[PDB]
Amino acid sequence: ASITAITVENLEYPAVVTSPVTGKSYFLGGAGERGLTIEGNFIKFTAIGVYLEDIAVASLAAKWKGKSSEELLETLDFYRDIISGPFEKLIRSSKIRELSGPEYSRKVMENCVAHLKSVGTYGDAEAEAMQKFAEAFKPVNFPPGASVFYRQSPDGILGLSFSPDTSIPEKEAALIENKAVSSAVLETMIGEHAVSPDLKRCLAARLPALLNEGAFKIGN
Repeated sequence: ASITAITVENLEYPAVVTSPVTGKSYFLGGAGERGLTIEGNFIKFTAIGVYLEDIAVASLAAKWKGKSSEELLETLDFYRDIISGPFEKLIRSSKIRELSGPEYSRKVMENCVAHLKSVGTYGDAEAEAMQKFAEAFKPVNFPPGASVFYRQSPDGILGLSFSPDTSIPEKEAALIENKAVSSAVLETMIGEHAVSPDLKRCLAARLPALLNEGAFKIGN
């Protein structure tokens, strides 16, 4: 029934959004902050948020209704269903400190290639996809408040969009047509080998109450 908005360093993630690209509607699964530990201070650089298409609740209901937040958090199978579920996911990275495209994209692409190799799915096609991934970021710069949108289609496509603020762009900058790569980004965020668990905790905390309703519709 009730999802709440999350604000990370004055960057707000509304509880619900609708894509001008797909016309689909998503609910906020979780949000957190990323950065680097440099010297004796942790410096925030980006805010990160994960949205799940509204139909995801009905999809996850069968296996995960009734389970507590504590149990979901310790269950890899649950996050695999989220990562690879038959619904669209939308990931928004908003900058707290200014970063060029190559600057921000470096660590993400490294984590992706690291995982793709890890699971034996990094051939020529996947390499080209990550090259195309890189190219899309190169002509971009992200002042504070600027955002990147990863649209993970369940049909094996990753759409990349860039925005000067937190609004969803009307058009996408690039389409990376590769199944393995399409889910790679989200895997590095909530997958088994994801370092920061803040988003997993957000998902574990927020989904059970929703799954109890068996379904989610925008504005009901």
